[PDB]
Amino acid sequence: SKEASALGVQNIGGIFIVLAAGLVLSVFVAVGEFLYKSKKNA
Amino acid sequence: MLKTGVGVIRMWADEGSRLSRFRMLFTSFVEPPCTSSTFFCHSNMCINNSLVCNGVQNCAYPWDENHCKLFEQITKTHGTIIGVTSGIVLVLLIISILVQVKQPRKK
Amino acid sequence: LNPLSPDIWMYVLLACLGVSCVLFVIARFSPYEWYNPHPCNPDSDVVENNFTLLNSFWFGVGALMQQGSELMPKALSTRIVGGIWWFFTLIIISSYTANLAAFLTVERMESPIDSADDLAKQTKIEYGAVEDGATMTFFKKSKISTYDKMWAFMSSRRQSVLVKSNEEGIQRVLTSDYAFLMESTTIEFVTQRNCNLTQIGGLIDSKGYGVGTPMGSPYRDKITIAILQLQEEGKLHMMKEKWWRGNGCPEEE
Amino acid sequence: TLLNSFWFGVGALMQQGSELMPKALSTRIVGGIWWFFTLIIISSYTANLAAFLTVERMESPIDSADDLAKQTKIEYGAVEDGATMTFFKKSKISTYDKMWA
Amino acid sequence: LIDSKGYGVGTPMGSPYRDKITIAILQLQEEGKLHMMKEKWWRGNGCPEEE
Amino acid sequence: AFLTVERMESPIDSADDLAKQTKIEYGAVEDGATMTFFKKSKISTYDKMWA
Repeated sequence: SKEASALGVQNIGGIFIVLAAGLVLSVFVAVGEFLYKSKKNA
Repeated sequence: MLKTGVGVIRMWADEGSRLSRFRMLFTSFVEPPCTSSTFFCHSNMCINNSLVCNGVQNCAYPWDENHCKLFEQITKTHGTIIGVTSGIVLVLLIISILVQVKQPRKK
Repeated sequence: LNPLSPDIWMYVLLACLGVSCVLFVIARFSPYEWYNPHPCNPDSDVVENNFTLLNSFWFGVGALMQQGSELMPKALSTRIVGGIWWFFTLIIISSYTANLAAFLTVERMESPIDSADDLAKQTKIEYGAVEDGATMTFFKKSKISTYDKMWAFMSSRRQSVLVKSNEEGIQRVLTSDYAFLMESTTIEFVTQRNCNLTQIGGLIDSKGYGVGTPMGSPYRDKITIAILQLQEEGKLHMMKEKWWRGNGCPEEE
Repeated sequence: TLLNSFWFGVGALMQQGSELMPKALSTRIVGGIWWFFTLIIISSYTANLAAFLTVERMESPIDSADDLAKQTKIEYGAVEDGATMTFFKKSKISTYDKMWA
Repeated sequence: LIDSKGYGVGTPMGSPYRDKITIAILQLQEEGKLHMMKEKWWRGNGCPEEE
Repeated sequence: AFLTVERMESPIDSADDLAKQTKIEYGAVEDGATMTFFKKSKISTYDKMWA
């Protein structure tokens, strides 16, 4: 009985990593779609 | 405990000069009961001239040099570093966002 | 705030804000969000997106809140970033509730000491007594495994914790943890001379208060019958009241 | 209105939300702060009930003779001719008299 | 507890074993076998697992 | 509640586990010096399981 343990990044880091991955994929697919629409319109 | 006020410590060695160590401490004023100048640690052990919290186990039990008693959130190993960098990223992003807050309109 | 370390909270908020900026720069810079306004719309030409800074920020907040939002993100980019955001939120709040469950339950299930053996299984809260005050001596001659190991621990400490004076140990217990084994009577007196101090467990030992008389004593049996009377009257219970119960009920807070 | 703002508050305390959402920034402050408090509450409650449901510290209402000597819903007992009745006869003392009577 | 009574041994007035048994009882209590045998013949199975 | 009870509970790995425990039952080829050892044992845990 010692488990008075505040959760810290050492036990929760993964969500931030997933966050950065999502951000980069967002940039990727967003510019891909914008240029796709620009090329299709022309 | 010395009953008198003058101490006598003799040591004998006989080609045993390497006798590991005799390393000990003597305390004054072990004699008087409490007065403001002094400090109580044990029964009739008010001794203090200055030895209140002198960084040495200055009494029989730890009583004298012994447990006398927003910047922390700043002092992080690298959480402070990447946190303030993230705040910088935030500020720049806000700078960018206010533009399209104020600049564009409908078609 | 306790279940979460005083860092993630700030990480939480900054992630919220950065995500929000990402969201809005996605929406107002997007080939899709621009929208025909009229409910019955015959291909108008005043189309626009439907995101503000205020809207996207509060939407991010609300999804972080598990209370929905007002904007319905539509395109691929906004939907994928919002999906990641929702994932962030659910995992964080789930973890939060798990941890708070952890604290409250690990608290509730603690069992504060209530018996001498239980103290023996304990390690942090120290043992001891007034040295050689016939008390630890009983432990010295003790045969009970609980008391055997209690004396073993005291021999381990061996003036590490063996107070010389009753009051000195009283201060020790007041300022820290301690066991401070000593006679019941003074204990109830002190406890009802004070607070913060509790009787714990039963009477580990049993001793009596008689009257001393020489071998030659006719008064022995006479005074014993006198005290049998006084006890059977409860009159000595009454005088206990006088000296403890009378002055041992000023302090029930 | 008063009616619908009230309805929003109550339905928001529980986790469903209303569609009288704040259209303006000022009212959104209230909306957000309210959301925060309610989430604090519901999560806290679930935690604490989980705490009881798996530890279940049973409690005894009574822990002293005087304690049940003052209530009445629990019946005492003693053996007939039991010396218990004799000592409790002639109670002589503060509270045992009420119980004996 | 509420009262305070003890149990003794049956002896008439002035029987020779009286002080001889007071001292023996004191000694046996001092070595505490009183406790051990009382526990042994009042032990029983003990509390099972209420967990 | 179920999951925390399940993870919390513990599979036994010691003789004293059996000593405290009561649900499951011991076993020994009686008179193979096994139970003789236990009854001749003066170890309180083996003593109590032997009893």
